[PDB]
Amino acid sequence: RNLSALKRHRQSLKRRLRNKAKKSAIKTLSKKAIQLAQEGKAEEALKIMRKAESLIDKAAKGSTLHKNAAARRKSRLMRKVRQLLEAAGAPLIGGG
Amino acid sequence: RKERVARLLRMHANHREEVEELKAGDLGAVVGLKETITGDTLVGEDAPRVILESIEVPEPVIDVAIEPK
Amino acid sequence: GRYIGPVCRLCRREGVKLYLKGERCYSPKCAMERRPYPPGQHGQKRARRPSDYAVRLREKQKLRRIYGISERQFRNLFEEASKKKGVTGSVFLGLLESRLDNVVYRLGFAVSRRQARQLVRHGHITVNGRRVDLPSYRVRPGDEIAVAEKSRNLELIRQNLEAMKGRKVGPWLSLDVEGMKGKFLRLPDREDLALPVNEQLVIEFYSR
Amino acid sequence: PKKVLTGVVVSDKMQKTVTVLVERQFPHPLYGKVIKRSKKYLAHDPEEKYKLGDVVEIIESRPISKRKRFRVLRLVESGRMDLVEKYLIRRQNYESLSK
Amino acid sequence: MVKIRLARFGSKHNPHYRIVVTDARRKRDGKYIEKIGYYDPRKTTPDWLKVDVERARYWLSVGAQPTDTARRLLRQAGVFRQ
RNA sequence: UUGGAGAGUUUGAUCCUGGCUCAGGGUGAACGCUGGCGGCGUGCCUAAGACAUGCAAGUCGUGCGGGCCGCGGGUCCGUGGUCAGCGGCGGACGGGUGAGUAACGCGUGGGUGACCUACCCGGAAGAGGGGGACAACCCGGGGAAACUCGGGCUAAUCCCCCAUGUGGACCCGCCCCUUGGGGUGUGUCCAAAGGGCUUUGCCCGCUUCCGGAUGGGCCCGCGUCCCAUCAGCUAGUUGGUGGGGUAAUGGCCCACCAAGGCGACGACGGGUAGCCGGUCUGAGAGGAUGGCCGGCCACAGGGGCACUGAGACACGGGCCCCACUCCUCGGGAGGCAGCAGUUAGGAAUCUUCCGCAAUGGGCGCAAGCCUGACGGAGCGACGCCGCUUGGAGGAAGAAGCCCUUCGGGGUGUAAACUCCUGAACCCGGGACGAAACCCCCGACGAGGGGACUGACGGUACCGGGGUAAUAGCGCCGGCCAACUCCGUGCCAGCAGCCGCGGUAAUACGGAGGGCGCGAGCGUUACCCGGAUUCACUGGGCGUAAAGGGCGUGUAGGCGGCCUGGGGCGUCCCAUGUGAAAGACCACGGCUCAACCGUGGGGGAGCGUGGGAUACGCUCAGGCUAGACGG
RNA sequence: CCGAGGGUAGGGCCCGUGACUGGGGCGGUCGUAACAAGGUAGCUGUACCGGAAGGUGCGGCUGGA
Ligand code: SF4
Ligand SMILES: [Mg+2]
Ligand SMILES: [Mg+2]
Ligand SMILES: [Mg+2]
Ligand SMILES: [Mg+2]
Ligand SMILES: [Mg+2]
Ligand SMILES: [Mg+2]
Ligand SMILES: [Mg+2]
Ligand SMILES: [Mg+2]
Ligand SMILES: [Mg+2]
Ligand SMILES: [Mg+2]
Ligand SMILES: [Mg+2]
Ligand SMILES: [Mg+2]
Ligand SMILES: [Mg+2]
Ligand SMILES: [Mg+2]
Ligand SMILES: [Mg+2]
Ligand SMILES: [Mg+2]
Ligand SMILES: [Mg+2]
Ligand SMILES: [Mg+2]
Ligand SMILES: [Mg+2]
Ligand SMILES: [Mg+2]
Ligand SMILES: [Mg+2]
Ligand SMILES: [Mg+2]
Ligand SMILES: [Mg+2]
Ligand SMILES: [Mg+2]
Ligand SMILES: [Mg+2]
Ligand SMILES: [Mg+2]
Ligand SMILES: [Mg+2]
Ligand SMILES: [Mg+2]
Ligand SMILES: [Mg+2]
Ligand SMILES: [Mg+2]
Ligand SMILES: [Mg+2]
Ligand SMILES: [Mg+2]
Ligand SMILES: [Mg+2]
Ligand SMILES: [Mg+2]
Ligand SMILES: [Mg+2]
Ligand SMILES: [Mg+2]
Ligand SMILES: [Mg+2]
Ligand SMILES: [Mg+2]
Ligand SMILES: [Mg+2]
Ligand SMILES: [Mg+2]
Ligand SMILES: [Mg+2]
Ligand SMILES: [Mg+2]
Ligand SMILES: [Mg+2]
Ligand SMILES: [Mg+2]
Ligand SMILES: [Mg+2]
Ligand SMILES: [Mg+2]
Ligand SMILES: [Mg+2]
Ligand SMILES: [Mg+2]
Ligand SMILES: [Mg+2]
Ligand SMILES: [Mg+2]
Ligand SMILES: [Mg+2]
Ligand SMILES: [Mg+2]
Ligand SMILES: [Mg+2]
Ligand SMILES: [Mg+2]
Ligand SMILES: [Mg+2]
Ligand SMILES: [Mg+2]
Ligand SMILES: [Mg+2]
Ligand SMILES: [Mg+2]
Ligand SMILES: [Mg+2]
Ligand SMILES: [Mg+2]
Ligand SMILES: [Mg+2]
Ligand SMILES: [Mg+2]
Ligand SMILES: [Mg+2]
Ligand SMILES: [Mg+2]
Ligand SMILES: [Mg+2]
Ligand SMILES: [Mg+2]
Ligand SMILES: [Mg+2]
Ligand SMILES: [Mg+2]
Ligand SMILES: [Mg+2]
Ligand SMILES: [Mg+2]
Ligand SMILES: [Mg+2]
Ligand SMILES: [Mg+2]
Ligand SMILES: [Mg+2]
Ligand SMILES: [Mg+2]
Ligand SMILES: [Mg+2]
Ligand SMILES: [Mg+2]
Ligand SMILES: [Mg+2]
Ligand SMILES: [Mg+2]
Ligand SMILES: [Mg+2]
Ligand SMILES: [Mg+2]
Ligand SMILES: [Mg+2]
Ligand SMILES: [Mg+2]
Ligand SMILES: [Mg+2]
Ligand SMILES: [Mg+2]
Ligand SMILES: [Mg+2]
Ligand SMILES: [Mg+2]
Ligand SMILES: [Mg+2]
Ligand SMILES: [Mg+2]
Ligand SMILES: [Mg+2]
Ligand SMILES: [Mg+2]
Ligand SMILES: [Mg+2]
Ligand SMILES: [Mg+2]
Ligand SMILES: [Mg+2]
Ligand SMILES: [Mg+2]
Ligand SMILES: [Mg+2]
Ligand SMILES: [Mg+2]
Ligand SMILES: [Mg+2]
Ligand SMILES: [Mg+2]
Ligand SMILES: [Mg+2]
Ligand SMILES: [Mg+2]
Ligand SMILES: [Mg+2]
Ligand SMILES: [Mg+2]
Ligand SMILES: [Mg+2]
Ligand SMILES: [Mg+2]
Repeated sequence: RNLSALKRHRQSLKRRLRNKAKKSAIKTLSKKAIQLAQEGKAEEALKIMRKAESLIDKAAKGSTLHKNAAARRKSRLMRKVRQLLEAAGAPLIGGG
Repeated sequence: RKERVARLLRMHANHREEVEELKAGDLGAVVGLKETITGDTLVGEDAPRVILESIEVPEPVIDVAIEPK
Repeated sequence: GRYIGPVCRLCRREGVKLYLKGERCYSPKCAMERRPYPPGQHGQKRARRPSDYAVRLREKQKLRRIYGISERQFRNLFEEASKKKGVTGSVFLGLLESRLDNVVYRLGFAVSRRQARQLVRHGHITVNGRRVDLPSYRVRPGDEIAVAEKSRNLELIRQNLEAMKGRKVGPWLSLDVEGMKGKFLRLPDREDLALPVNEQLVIEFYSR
Repeated sequence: PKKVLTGVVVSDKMQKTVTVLVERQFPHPLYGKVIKRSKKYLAHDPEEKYKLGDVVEIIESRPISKRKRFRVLRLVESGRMDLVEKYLIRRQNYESLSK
Repeated sequence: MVKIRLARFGSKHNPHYRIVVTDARRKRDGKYIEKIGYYDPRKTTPDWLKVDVERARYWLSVGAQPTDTARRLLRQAGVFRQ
């Protein structure tokens, strides 16, 4: 029968929603970008990769991703996109 | 035996009223006690350790045996 | 607190005039003179051969009863001794004697330690012009054992100070009379003091 | 320092990993007498070059797997299959300590 | 943040602090980082303060902040004099 | 070289073996009889049973917009109370408990090229532009409450995009360096937020990056209880390749390949237990213990779970299942192992107190607000320490009582009695703990100066006056200190071991006397001791308990004389670590002590470097006295 | 998918309890096995028998003659 505890709880839910929201789009984009590398679609990959790349670090700005996290995400997005394209090359534009 | 007198209550028709004292010639109920039974005198701590007049009368009239099966 | 009861009986059991009564001790009216056997119904009974425990027991109560002190406090002093450097028995008598209330008696301010203890507990004494009433004040080399100078105009310090103008406080003490003071200069040597006490029998007791 | 230790390879039947048995000696804390005791270390051999007999030094390293926390440092001696028996003949002997 | 404050010792009605460096979120009288000198608010002996001013500077430099009465006995024996 | 005592009981008697028993020290104690003062400690060991009631975490108007109360005057603006709300930081600290846990949990020493750290502090750069959502409040359903719902307007240090890129991040390459450490080049990727006053500048804020500081996470060696009448265990099992997950290594999780991993140096299983600093005992070695205090861990009625966050899988946050309880038909409510308190269990364990004055924590610029942390107070001989119930004189010795050979003996200078002091009380004064935060000069800095504030507390202590003023408990055959008379008559009873009681009991019960302790004395429980009776120190086996019925041999333990290399053990010096409290030595504060403060001395043990080589070890040669052979 | 836990079924260990029964300890009835060559030397492992102690066979031991 008291608090501003519930005020905190109140907040977290608003927060949670946002972390979850950005988090989704990253996965969705990374996966999408990666997907394109398995067919490549060299241009289109990087373009998305770029957008993935960016949405990643962007989320590391707040309480959503740790820096070392976003650092890992990109580190793997990247390796994956380049390596797939190693099967039938043509890297243009740029992200590597 | 010594005994702490925590709270003092008057019992009304509908509610229990707390009261900080209970003067002489009056009745009420004290919360806190632990060893006190009925017909037991009770004195403030630094006072004459008098024992009130007891009471005393009738011896039981009917007798029944009980067997612990 | 202290022993407080019939005190001659102490001496009569112990087979040694302990000079507890002070003023009376030297009188032919002391008890040890008229009957120097043990107190109670069985003294004139031809005494029986004493065990080693007894022998050290009796020896111990002897020392203890002298300084008129609680077996608690006695033992704790004694323990301090053993752990303290060098010769236990000596350092014992030392600390036993470095205690206040008994000083006051050594300096004849009062007749007996009993009377002394009273004097000390009553504020009638001061070490160093600070008023001190605790009879267990271990006095240390360098202390000024005053009489309270507001206690000065008092029939009994006088009487006893008066019979103390030129007798000899032992080698470790220095009664500037008249001015009521005196001093604790040295913790005693073993030789410094004779009491009817085998300093060693007592150590052998607390060894059991 | 990263603890270095020395011992024999008793199992290489794993894949990029060798079992290194390590003796140590110390005096009995109550009875003085020196006593031997031992411990088998799962040890990282990334280039599979170590084999039965090979007394080696292994070094305290960061975790590689559950229970591999040492990698082999340097080959120190070779072909000590006498120590290898000294440990098989003990193991083997177990089949008659049952009921 | 890391702090300089009075860590009480002594006994009841015998305060006997021990101005000290320790992580803010310790018990008052719990494991400190370094003892940099005592303090006897009652003034019972000539030494009712001896800040190791050599040390007490090193801290203040690297972060350590202090009680509004840690500094009181830190100023009192001048760790601040220009 | 500061340290070491033993007794009783097996016989007719003795010696030996051997068990039992006792004196001692200790306690979070409890019980009996008894009980005056005070100081410091300390006080649910049981049901980690269940809890009534209050309280225990909030703060900021100097991030923002609002609903009501006012106050100077022209339904206005201003400002400060005020209730929320959005928003920040805190709520992960601090407080409680020992249930679980035999574990890298703890201890101790290391590793992290495998890592994170809000605030704090150093240093480098920056703060341009545009946009947008939800509460509040207005509108309207439901409820008996919890209280909720849908629609509509709205601010910001809340929310997003573009630019700026000191710098950071990631892919590839290259230089150094060796596990993912530092540099560099191209591509790509990412920053922000304003408020305030005395207003051409200071104060608090926000952004990215580097370093510091403190705090952590993860990993490794070594130490950590009882049962082998628990002997075999193991499929995420052990290893690998790839990937997910994380701040980060890892079978942490997943798919595939391999067939492994562990065990008599005790795996697996069963029991019991939080560990340590320490505590107690002990001559020591050792044994035993882990309450109070300090450190780590684990837990928040029983389970599971994640969210928010720098940090939690969060004690007084959230979700879900379970048990229980309470409230008056859709549902709701609760979680004292925080402080007090209740109830229950128990041999047993406290006040529903006072104050934020001090110390410390949160928030704010500050004033300040919050703090059952804490500072104190109350109760309890629970423990230890101080203190009192008096001191001097007072008979060849009153009365009563005990004894008696009847003469006497004892209690006993004890009492009475003289006198001296003067606990309590009565009056008068009366604290230290508190000098900072803030205001003033300076420069919001250095130094200076001024002011407010005390729960305990009218207490301690001081000063004056001032009455003789509580004693009890255990024992008195031997161990073991203390003896007589009656009562009793294997009865009543004592009893720790011997044993005592059957008419003359120093052994039962009372008395007088005595011995020991004394606000205590005893008793029961338990730990260590005597127990050299688990023997390392420091024991034994022909007949006392104890040589396997006899071999042969596995592991293991042990191993002749000489020379040499190593230096693993072992010895030595250096160095780091070995927190604080404790213990020890010194001094010092409370009148003393208990209590407490300051300084000193450190050791084992482990890390690191240097050194020695005799003994043991290993390696290398030689020997023939052991051993085998001809 | 995993998942508190609920449920079905079969196992392992522990503890309590149970008509009755087995001996063990503690506080009259039968005989006389042992202790003296104990009146048959004693003891022994085993075996068969016997109200009971025990007796007897076979071997062993001397701690017997
Ligand atoms: S007087 Fe005699 S009997 Fe009384 S004490 Fe002085 S010495 Fe002993
Ligand atoms: Mg999708
Ligand atoms: Mg997060
Ligand atoms: Mg981040
Ligand atoms: Mg006077
Ligand atoms: Mg002793
Ligand atoms: Mg691996
Ligand atoms: Mg002894
Ligand atoms: Mg006997
Ligand atoms: Mg016999
Ligand atoms: Mg006999
Ligand atoms: Mg014996
Ligand atoms: Mg002893
Ligand atoms: Mg009692
Ligand atoms: Mg007090
Ligand atoms: Mg108290
Ligand atoms: Mg409890
Ligand atoms: Mg306990
Ligand atoms: Mg309630
Ligand atoms: Mg508000
Ligand atoms: Mg927080
Ligand atoms: Mg536990
Ligand atoms: Mg286990
Ligand atoms: Mg371990
Ligand atoms: Mg460790
Ligand atoms: Mg935070
Ligand atoms: Mg707007
Ligand atoms: Mg940008
Ligand atoms: Mg798998
Ligand atoms: Mg991997
Ligand atoms: Mg990885
Ligand atoms: Mg696993
Ligand atoms: Mg892997
Ligand atoms: Mg397979
Ligand atoms: Mg082992
Ligand atoms: Mg269990
Ligand atoms: Mg437990
Ligand atoms: Mg011993
Ligand atoms: Mg603790
Ligand atoms: Mg749990
Ligand atoms: Mg839970
Ligand atoms: Mg509970
Ligand atoms: Mg729960
Ligand atoms: Mg919480
Ligand atoms: Mg929770
Ligand atoms: Mg937890
Ligand atoms: Mg709670
Ligand atoms: Mg409570
Ligand atoms: Mg009860
Ligand atoms: Mg209570
Ligand atoms: Mg309390
Ligand atoms: Mg406060
Ligand atoms: Mg404060
Ligand atoms: Mg309060
Ligand atoms: Mg007391
Ligand atoms: Mg006392
Ligand atoms: Mg006469
Ligand atoms: Mg008489
Ligand atoms: Mg007479
Ligand atoms: Mg007298
Ligand atoms: Mg008078
Ligand atoms: Mg003051
Ligand atoms: Mg100014
Ligand atoms: Mg007064
Ligand atoms: Mg006075
Ligand atoms: Mg009198
Ligand atoms: Mg006694
Ligand atoms: Mg005795
Ligand atoms: Mg005797
Ligand atoms: Mg007679
Ligand atoms: Mg009778
Ligand atoms: Mg008796
Ligand atoms: Mg008699
Ligand atoms: Mg007789
Ligand atoms: Mg008697
Ligand atoms: Mg007796
Ligand atoms: Mg014992
Ligand atoms: Mg022993
Ligand atoms: Mg034994
Ligand atoms: Mg031995
Ligand atoms: Mg023996
Ligand atoms: Mg025999
Ligand atoms: Mg033989
Ligand atoms: Mg056999
Ligand atoms: Mg061999
Ligand atoms: Mg040799
Ligand atoms: Mg050998
Ligand atoms: Mg060496
Ligand atoms: Mg220490
Ligand atoms: Mg002093
Ligand atoms: Mg010290
Ligand atoms: Mg050779
Ligand atoms: Mg399941
Ligand atoms: Mg199940
Ligand atoms: Mg269910
Ligand atoms: Mg059964
Ligand atoms: Mg016969
Ligand atoms: Mg015969
Ligand atoms: Mg026969
Ligand atoms: Mg015979
Ligand atoms: Mg036969
Ligand atoms: Mg028959
Ligand atoms: Mg027959
Ligand atoms: Mg025969
Ligand atoms: Mg014979």
